[PDB]
Amino acid sequence: PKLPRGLRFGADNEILNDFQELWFPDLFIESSDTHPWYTLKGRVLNAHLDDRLPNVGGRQVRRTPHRVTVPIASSGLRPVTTVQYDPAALSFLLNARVDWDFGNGDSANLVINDFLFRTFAPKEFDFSNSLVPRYTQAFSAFNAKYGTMIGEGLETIKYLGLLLRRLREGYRAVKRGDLRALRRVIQSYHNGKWKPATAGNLWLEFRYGLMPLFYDIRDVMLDWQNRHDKIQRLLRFSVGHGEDYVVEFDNLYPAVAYFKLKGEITLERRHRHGISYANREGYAVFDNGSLRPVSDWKELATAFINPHEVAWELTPYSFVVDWFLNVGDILAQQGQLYHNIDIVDGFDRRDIRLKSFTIKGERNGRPVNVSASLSAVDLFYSRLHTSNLPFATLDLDTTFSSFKHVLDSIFLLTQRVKR
Amino acid sequence: AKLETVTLGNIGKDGKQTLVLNPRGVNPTNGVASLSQAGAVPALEKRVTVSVSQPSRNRKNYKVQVKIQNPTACTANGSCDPSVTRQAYADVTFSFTQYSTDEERAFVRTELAALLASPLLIDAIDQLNPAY
Amino acid sequence: AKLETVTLGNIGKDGKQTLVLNPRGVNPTNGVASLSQAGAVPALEKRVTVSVSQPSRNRKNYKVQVKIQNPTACTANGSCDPSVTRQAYADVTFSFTQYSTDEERAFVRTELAALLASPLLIDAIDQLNPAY
Amino acid sequence: AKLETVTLGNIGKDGKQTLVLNPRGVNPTNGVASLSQAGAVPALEKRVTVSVSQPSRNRKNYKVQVKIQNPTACTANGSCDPSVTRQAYADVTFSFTQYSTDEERAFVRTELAALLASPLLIDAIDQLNPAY
Amino acid sequence: AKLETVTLGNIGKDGKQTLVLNPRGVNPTNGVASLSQAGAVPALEKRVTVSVSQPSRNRKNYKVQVKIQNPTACTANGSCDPSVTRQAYADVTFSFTQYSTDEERAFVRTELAALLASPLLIDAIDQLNPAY
Repeated sequence: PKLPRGLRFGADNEILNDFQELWFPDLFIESSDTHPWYTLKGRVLNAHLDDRLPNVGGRQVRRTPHRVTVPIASSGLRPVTTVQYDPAALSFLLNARVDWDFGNGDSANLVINDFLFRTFAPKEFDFSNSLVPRYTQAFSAFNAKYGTMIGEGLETIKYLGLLLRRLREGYRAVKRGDLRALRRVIQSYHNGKWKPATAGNLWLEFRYGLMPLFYDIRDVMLDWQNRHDKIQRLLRFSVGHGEDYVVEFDNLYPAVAYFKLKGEITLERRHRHGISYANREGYAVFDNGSLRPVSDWKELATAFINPHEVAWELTPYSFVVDWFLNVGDILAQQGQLYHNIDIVDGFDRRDIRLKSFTIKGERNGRPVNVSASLSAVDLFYSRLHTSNLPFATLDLDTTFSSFKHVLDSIFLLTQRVKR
Repeated sequence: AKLETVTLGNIGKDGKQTLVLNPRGVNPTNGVASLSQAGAVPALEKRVTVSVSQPSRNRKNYKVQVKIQNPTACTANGSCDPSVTRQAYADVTFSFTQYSTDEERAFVRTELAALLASPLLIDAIDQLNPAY
Repeated sequence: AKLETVTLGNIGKDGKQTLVLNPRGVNPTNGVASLSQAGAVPALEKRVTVSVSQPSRNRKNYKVQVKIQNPTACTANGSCDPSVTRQAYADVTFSFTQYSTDEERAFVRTELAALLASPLLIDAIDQLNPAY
Repeated sequence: AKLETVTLGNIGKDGKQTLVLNPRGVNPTNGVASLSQAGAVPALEKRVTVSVSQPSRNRKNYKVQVKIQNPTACTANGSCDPSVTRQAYADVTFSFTQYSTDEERAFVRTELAALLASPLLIDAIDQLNPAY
Repeated sequence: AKLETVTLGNIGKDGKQTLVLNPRGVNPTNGVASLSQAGAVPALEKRVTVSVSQPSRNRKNYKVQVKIQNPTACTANGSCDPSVTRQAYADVTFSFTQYSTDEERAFVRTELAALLASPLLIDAIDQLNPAY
């Protein structure tokens, strides 16, 4: 019982999703009843009769339980809910209120609600002939349409590393005592010269020299978090198209020894194929939170830029070293998402939704006004997980290769801030 | 006991009305079970909610809350889909003391029902009439 | 496994005492199961609580908490109903590491019991005596 | 009674495991006794701690605290000496009222043990499972 | 034709070496196909790149560029993961005129291969030797 149906152990007691079961589930046979008993409110045969009788039917439907778990990739999208559904000739609950007036004494009104029946619906189809070609066409325009945002963020992240190479000189200046180099960097920041000349402490001069520098980095990390999530949504490429279609059905006998009912229902046969793009080796080691969360990143960034601190009498030198150490740790965590990223998971989900249809009333050939409304309960949901493409055309490695070494140089820089 | 299909006979002014309620699961947050008729649209479907409680530093008393929600479907709105019109709210609560005994509670349960069958409340409920 | 009636033999200084515990359900909020003797007044009835835990961003360790609550009934208070007098609190916790193995845990389980049967604790527990 | 060598049979999932505990003395500051297996490295050696308490102006209740500490030795660390890896924490407490009687306490002692042998807790403890 | 798995026999000085190349897709920007061995780490995996070209206002000639990238894995770096050490670069290009015929091109293709099997280049390639 320690292992749920969607979780798998590991070598280090890591809880990962079982890919053997998550890809292809197990087909479960359904024996229960959904709505076997329906009620009648009305009159028939000029006599008050309210009875309950079962209609035709039968229960054979293969279903699988849904699974919502934590993602298998850091800063990734939720895993696909792979559910297999076998069509059994889906029934729609018939709610039809008909009022007929004919003859001189034959007058009755009854409403048949929740009447299920069986039709002829295509169980399988294929739209890859029109989807796969249109799928590779958006890749050419992706470099022009979204290429501007990609190149813009690459320039904003490189300037952040440059500021990090400059502020290390001011910190170490107090260590060995080279205060001459400190005054050269401070003068290159302010427009004029208003720096304090009164002889203070040795470490207090570092605060005044970095006053505009603290506000600069704060604005960099602020909007970077928003753009970081915007580019993750572009990796999930999903395109599709809907087409019109009509389904004919017959052999309906809901009014026994009174009349028959027919009609037409219009469906929309839709198809869409999604793809996943993430780390090939990323899904090998994960636990139920081991990493630094991002919900507090917006709050913890301003915790050091504000002039008000609670660490003054708490050994600030220890807090400063820990602060930079936590920055490089988070940067290394995000740095593991650009090394080699390739197509890892793929899925094809086909479905047919419901649109507005019309119903024609008739009584043994005579026209009659009938007003009804119906709704859909079950629909086609089969997400077939596979790894393959008819014509694969993608290259994102060199495009993001320039971002990998940037964070690498930063992570190696923080290692020189040890005790 | 376990949430189950709850069949109910002898319903409505007729008493020929019947109703079934499927278990809807339990919201763990508020810790409240849910039951419903199986209809087409859940928004339209009748709802039944029950809950227990346990005394805390805030209250030393047990609370048992039962709420019933029975909307009114408008079949033809001039639109293709029915719509909620009126929403009937039926709410019942219970308070007890940590020393409350069994029969006392049991005594409460029946008598409330008997009142609901009493000729007094029917005019109060059905015809909206005070005690005269 | 499933919450069930839990019979217990060999209880009390005699060891002829026996106790049964019915499943009380589980509070989903704190995620804690509850067990109880079937008495008259739940306030009087013995309670047994067990819980598991899973590591979060707050803690990387598993917690297993077990609490026992055994009040003392005052039969005649001079009033028609008994009343809680003294409330015995028995609390047990467990901590483990994500890499904790099975037998280690199993090893912990038995030995704690053995201590409870050890002649050491009985004077400590029953007669409230330190280690001398 | 006196701190002594405490032998324990029927330990671990097997129940063939045995353990002895030597008296470690008593820390007078906190007023807490200590017991241990005799191993090689005390840091590695299993520890058992018991304590009593007496009511003060701060608390009118007796506390009996029992903690168990069972580390996990890493024999080969790549270094010549073993090292602590995981530290199993087993903690048990007791509360009582100045009027608490003997059998009540005795009643508590056994039942806790019985639970530890109950099939309920073993899955809870060994396999880390909630009450289902 | 279509990018496919490309098996290669008779490889290396032995000629018993074999290699397969999976289609890696095509970078549309530069308009260049990619092929690779299926290894563990793509950075380690052998790469094969081919490209065509078409004459523009900048150049009236066709270019066919083929590059091969075969890194050298360091299995034990003293670290848990292998690392790229040396990167072998094999580059081949082709130029043709809009009036270039088929057999001329075909003539080029074979002869280049024959040279690669010629005893001349092997010393030039393998032993890094000039023409003497």
